[PDB]
Amino acid sequence: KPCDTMKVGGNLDSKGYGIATPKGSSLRTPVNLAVLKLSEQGVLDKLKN
Amino acid sequence: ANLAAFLTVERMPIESAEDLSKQTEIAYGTLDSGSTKEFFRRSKIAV
Repeated sequence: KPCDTMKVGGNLDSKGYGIATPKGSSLRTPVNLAVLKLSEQGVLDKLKN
Repeated sequence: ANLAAFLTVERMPIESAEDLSKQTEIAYGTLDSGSTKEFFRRSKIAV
């Protein structure tokens, strides 16, 4: 609300949001695998909806 | 003045695939099995 704005036209580009960690972080591999697990189990679609 | 506007404008709701892509009130599809469906499944064109 107040529902007074609108998206017009197609997207100007195509890209993605990612979970970021410091270069060389110990968390890089587990968090990359978790995002793929959350992707494959449908969690990311449910959360956007 | 308004009659002139009517005639001048008349002298010069989907018109394209871009139109279909930008909206959702009008549904659109293809043959469930065909080269048309494959054209879309593999198109690298944004629209």
